[PDB]
Amino acid sequence: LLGVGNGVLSIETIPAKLINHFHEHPIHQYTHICYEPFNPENPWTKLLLNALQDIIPELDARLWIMFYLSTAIFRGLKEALMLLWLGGGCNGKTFLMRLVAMVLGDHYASKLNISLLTSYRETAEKPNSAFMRLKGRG
Amino acid sequence: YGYFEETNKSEILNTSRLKEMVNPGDVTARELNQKQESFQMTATMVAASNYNFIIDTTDHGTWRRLRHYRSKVKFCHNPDPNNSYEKKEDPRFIHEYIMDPNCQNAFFSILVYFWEKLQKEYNGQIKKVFCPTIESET
DNA sequence: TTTTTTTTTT
Ligand SMILES: Nc1ncnc2c1ncn2[C@@H]1O[C@H](COP(=O)(O)OP(=O)(O)NP(=O)(O)O)[C@@H](O)[C@H]1O
Repeated sequence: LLGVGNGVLSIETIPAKLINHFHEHPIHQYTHICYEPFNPENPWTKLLLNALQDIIPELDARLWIMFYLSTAIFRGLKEALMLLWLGGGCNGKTFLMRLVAMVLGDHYASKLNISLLTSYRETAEKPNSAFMRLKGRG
Repeated sequence: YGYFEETNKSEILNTSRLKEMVNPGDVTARELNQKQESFQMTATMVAASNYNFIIDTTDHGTWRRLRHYRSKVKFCHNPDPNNSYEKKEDPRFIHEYIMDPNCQNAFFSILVYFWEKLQKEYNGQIKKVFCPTIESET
């Protein structure tokens, strides 16, 4: 169950359903994005699809990247995978990565500090709010 | 707006912080007795020094962000008439003409006029400004 | 309030 701007989105069964009516699901966190059914004829959808095609040339690579990023919607246990993306610079890396976090909102997505991944763990017990950002986020 | 001064001899420029402070994207930090939070990075950066920074990287992601300019004129006492790039200094400029409200608001008006000029000439894109000197020096 | 954090130490 995923909270959206115009109700709550249920992805338990395909196709996904939007709950615009009264319900008793205990849901508090949400994103400001208003969910709409996928439509390839929407001008913004066309623009985004063309941008995705431009950023990632290979078809198989594009499909795998879109499949991996789509798992961000689900907030439960998932495959032990991480994606490492290398680029010379000014090649659209941060555009797509930040757009995913923008559309998920702060309650479900967050930028993480690089020192959280390439530095030694703090000695014994010390408070670590950077690691605490990982709670409840997809 | 944010500016840096007080640079030591031959300091090494941390390019990891460079990619993080000049970037149209979110950044993550923490204040005393406060939790983690993220905010958009929106500051114009200027650095002043008497020594060249040491840059130890050559990736396009770094050098696409940097611009370098060298000062030609010098302000002192008894300027050499044979040096066009040497001038008589006026202490008031820093002792008085930086604290007077009138010159401050005149400079603010100049900045607003130049912003309007940039908007109406290049659609707000600073990259489109033609300047051989900055490009050559960089 | 009061404590923990920060500070301080590693
Ligand atoms: N599909 C696209 N078509 C055209 N321009 C694009 C497209 N996607 C992104 N850009 C632009 O390309 C530039 C680079 O985007 P950005 O995501 O910030 O770079 P990056 O690959 O993360 N680079 P860097 O962080 O500097 O190593 C920006 O000016 C974007 O607006």
